[PDB]
Amino acid sequence: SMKLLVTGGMGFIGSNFIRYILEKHPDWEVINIDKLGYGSNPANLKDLEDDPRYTFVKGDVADYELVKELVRKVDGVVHLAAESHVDRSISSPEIFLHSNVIGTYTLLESIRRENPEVRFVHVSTDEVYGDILKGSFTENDRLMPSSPYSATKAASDMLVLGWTRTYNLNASITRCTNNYGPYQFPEKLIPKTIIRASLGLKIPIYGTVRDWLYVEDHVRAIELVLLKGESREIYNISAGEEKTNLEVVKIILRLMGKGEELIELVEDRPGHDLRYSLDSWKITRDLKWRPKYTFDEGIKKTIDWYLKNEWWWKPLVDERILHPTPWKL
Amino acid sequence: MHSMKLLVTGGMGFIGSNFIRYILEKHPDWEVINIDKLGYGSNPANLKDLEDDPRYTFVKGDVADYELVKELVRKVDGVVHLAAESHVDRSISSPEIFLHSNVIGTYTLLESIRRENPEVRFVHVSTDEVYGDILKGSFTENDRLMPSSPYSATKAASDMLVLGWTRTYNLNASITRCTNNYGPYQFPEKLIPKTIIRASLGLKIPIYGTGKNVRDWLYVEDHVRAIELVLLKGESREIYNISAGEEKTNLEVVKIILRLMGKGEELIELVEDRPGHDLRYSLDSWKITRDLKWRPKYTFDEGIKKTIDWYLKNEWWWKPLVDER
Ligand SMILES: NC(=O)c1ccc[n+]([C@@H]2O[C@H](COP(=O)([O-])OP(=O)(O)OC[C@H]3O[C@@H](n4cnc5c(N)ncnc54)[C@H](O)[C@@H]3O)[C@@H](O)[C@H]2O)c1
Ligand SMILES: NC(=O)c1ccc[n+]([C@@H]2O[C@H](COP(=O)([O-])OP(=O)(O)OC[C@H]3O[C@@H](n4cnc5c(N)ncnc54)[C@H](O)[C@@H]3O)[C@@H](O)[C@H]2O)c1
Repeated sequence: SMKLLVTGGMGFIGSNFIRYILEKHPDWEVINIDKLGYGSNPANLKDLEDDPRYTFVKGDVADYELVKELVRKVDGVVHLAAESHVDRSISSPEIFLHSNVIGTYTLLESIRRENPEVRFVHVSTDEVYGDILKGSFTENDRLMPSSPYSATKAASDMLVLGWTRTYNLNASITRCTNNYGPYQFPEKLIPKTIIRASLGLKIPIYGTVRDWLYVEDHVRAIELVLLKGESREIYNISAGEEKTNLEVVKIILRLMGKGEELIELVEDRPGHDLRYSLDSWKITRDLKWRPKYTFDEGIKKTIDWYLKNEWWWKPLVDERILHPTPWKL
Repeated sequence: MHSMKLLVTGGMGFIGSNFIRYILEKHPDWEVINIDKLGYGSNPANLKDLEDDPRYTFVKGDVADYELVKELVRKVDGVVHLAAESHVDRSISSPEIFLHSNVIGTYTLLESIRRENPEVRFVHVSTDEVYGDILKGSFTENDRLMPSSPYSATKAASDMLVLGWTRTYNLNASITRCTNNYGPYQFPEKLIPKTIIRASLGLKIPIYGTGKNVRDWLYVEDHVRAIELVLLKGESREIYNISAGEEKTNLEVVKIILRLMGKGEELIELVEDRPGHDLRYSLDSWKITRDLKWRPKYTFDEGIKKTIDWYLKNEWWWKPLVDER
């Protein structure tokens, strides 16, 4: 038995985490605090809404008065809440400083002021390290954020490290690569590709890597870090499946029992030239974490989910996404 | 780069004041605008002697005050960011002021730069405390951070914002991380000034815990020289560690001072206190030495003698700063 406070639970990874957690732990309870902003989708958890072990609290993690009350009553806290739209972070960084930095600060304060013994897991990104042409970053390498989004995520990581040592908290930090799977919004590469291909639409590919991690595997890692991770430690999480968009697309089509005629290579486009790579040996060695699904198995499960849940993504797709020739406008 | 106008934040502080005096003294056609909120660590007397110089102007305000700082940032050619809440113990007691000044303050200044003067030369001044403890060896700019207090955590958070903003808005900015400064104008509460003052009064010397804490000691003037070098020749998006290579335990520092002052090591009495303080801090400053040719102009031996002398000759300064404690 363990009561968990999951922030940003109405989002992509948060929802997957909550469903997984309640399914694997009959006696656990979850309180989901989500502000219902960018990326949130109540539909993600509508079938669990009334499960007695689940409670939804609409609010901002930056709301100390509200957050302290929730932190006071749980055994663990899994922090997924954040603003993560890069281009949006470049236009209006304020949004990111508030949710990513102030929000994490507020959670840390509520934890050390109300319940310093609570188990805290801070979820972060592989983007904090910046790009790398060859090799992979370990948790002992410096950070080099290239956007307000990653800079604010990086800033939040630093506060967690500091508060943990200052107030002797029981907190760990996780950093993962690109997630894919159920409940990911339609314009993301993999979902967009599956949707468009099922509709016989051309899949653009600008000018012929990134590590791809099946969301459930990320979820399993977080669970492991929650129950066995050591305080004051950062844990990189990666599947070691670095592929280019063309590679991803070719595999999706194959697994959809199709041909590659849908691939339309157009002229190249800006700022998609960087490689991100995480060395996840630490978590492998210490917590024995290993991916449970291969890229093929994860994509196959992702294909099946999107084809059977048109009810979910359909309301979310616009016109850019279903457009015959989107690479033109 | 001649005729350069500078906005110095936190200029009413220990390092800030030393920096301002040095720069105005060294560059006859430069100008300085000092913005300081007059909070902890502030002392107007530090610059009372040049406060009327035509090239100097003081502005009372917080760097977190966007409307006020934006106007100053727009008209200068360089920004040296020193302002910050830098007291470790106060940060543990009440971290809020540290989040505000260190994180919010830096964020606001960064916004002023990107929006009103993206071409200004910015130097963000930070600390060796961001890397945390290290038993053996030294940290390079390529090593992870591991702040152990709210003070160093918020300073570390500020460093990260600077890196991200610089790459996002193509700014001309660098970060500096130095070790323990010592020298003229440091408050009596600090180790070296306190030891000198106590010793000059035949009073016993309070060392903390066991005084085995290891720190690199950098003469404030060598630190400002390093800052000047980074300002004028440092590369954007680069971090520069600054260390003297004078690592000593607190006990060692005290014994040195006593010897040079003519007192006995019997005045030494360890008092116990050690919450959020760390055993050893050590920075590898090879980068700045190799690229910018920076090296300490004074050894610790020469620096501590200049310091001892300054305090004995300037009681007028620390007199009203000494409390009952
Ligand atoms: N999606 C990925 O591939 C990926 C990769 C690496 C790291 N991450 C990290 O994992 C975490 C979860 O991201 P996600 O992909 O599920 O994104 P998401 O955008 O789908 O959802 C974020 C959720 O958090 C909520 N939220 C945002 N700010 C909040 C605030 N201040 N208070 C309360 N709720 C708030 C939103 O309303 C939303 O439900 C983030 O911290 C992100 O940085 C995601
Ligand atoms: N003293 C050291 O040994 C040392 C070592 C490494 C790094 N540093 C760094 O050097 C810088 C200067 O520190 P210092 O030692 O002179 O400390 P200090 O405490 O003596 O002075 C700090 C100054 O900044 C001002 N200030 C604080 N917050 C402000 C805000 N929001 N707006 C405007 N002014 C503000 C104060 O009023 C004060 O005059 C800091 O960034 C610190 O982190 C100092």
